[PDB]
Amino acid sequence: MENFQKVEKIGEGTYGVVYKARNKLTGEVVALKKIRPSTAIREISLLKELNHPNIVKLLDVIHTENKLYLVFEFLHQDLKKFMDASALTGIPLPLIKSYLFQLLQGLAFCHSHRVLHRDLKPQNLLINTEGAIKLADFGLARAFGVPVRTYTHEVVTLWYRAPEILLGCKYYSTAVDIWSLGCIFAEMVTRRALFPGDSEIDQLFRIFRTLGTPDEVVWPGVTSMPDYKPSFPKWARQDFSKVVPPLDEDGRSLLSQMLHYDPNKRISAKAALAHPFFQDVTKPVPHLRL
Ligand SMILES: CCCC(=O)Nc1n[nH]c2cc(Cl)c(-c3ccccc3)cc12
Repeated sequence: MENFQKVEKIGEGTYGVVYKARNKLTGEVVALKKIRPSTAIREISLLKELNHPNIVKLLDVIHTENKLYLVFEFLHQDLKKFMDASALTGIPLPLIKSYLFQLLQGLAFCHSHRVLHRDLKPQNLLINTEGAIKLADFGLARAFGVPVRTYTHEVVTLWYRAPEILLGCKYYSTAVDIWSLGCIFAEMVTRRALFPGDSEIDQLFRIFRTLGTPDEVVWPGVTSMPDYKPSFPKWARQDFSKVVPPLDEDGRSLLSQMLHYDPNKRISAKAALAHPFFQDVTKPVPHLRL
């Protein structure tokens, strides 16, 4: 775009190239996303009004010479990079708590306007020096469905996918985002991915090896689902003290409610914020190197 001066290529998205740019009129540093129907245009235009402190601001939507440009607020780092830098020491519990609290606040706002992300991962989670965390790419999965591969042919991660999506459920609810956040929560505490599957079936069998193979008792309607097979191996449920040590009981209780099989019984973002785990939340600042 003409009104912007590119500074450098800052990454590869699901849909297109992400650049760090500067506006020639305002002088403001921005994140410029470039992609490549009329309904997809309407969907993204509505997101310019989904404003909250824990959601990455969609500053503008530009459709020119038959290509999509998305102007976002700039944040210096993502959670994936922070987790790798903090891998040998771990992220301190007060910081893990604050990030989850703030993420749950972002989700609660969006789910109240009937908007879901559908593809949460540490990569699309952005952090700053003031101790804040924000959700990036929110609502883009409704506009264009999640592909198998990115524009660069890179494999789209299955690690954070909810079990209802993997079983062939056509009508996804907001409970899908609560699952992904729960998986990210466990990863922050553990310093290792919860379910790092490398195929849809590997992902599904990894969930089952830990949480137990679901049945009509725990999940009413699971056996009637599109991709469910009665030939599925029957694994028993693992404890939880083995799943996320050395995390306390309040943390184990909250994670358990976020990882429930039945989407209807899985805790909402609003209810999670009322959990006694957040009794002593604070807002600490991390030691960011930029
Ligand atoms: C992680 C440090 C560089 C970076 O991505 N900065 C961002 N600033 N604002 C952004 C807004 C967005 Cl939307 C995405 C971004 C994140 C995931 C996938 C595609 C794009 C990234 C940034």
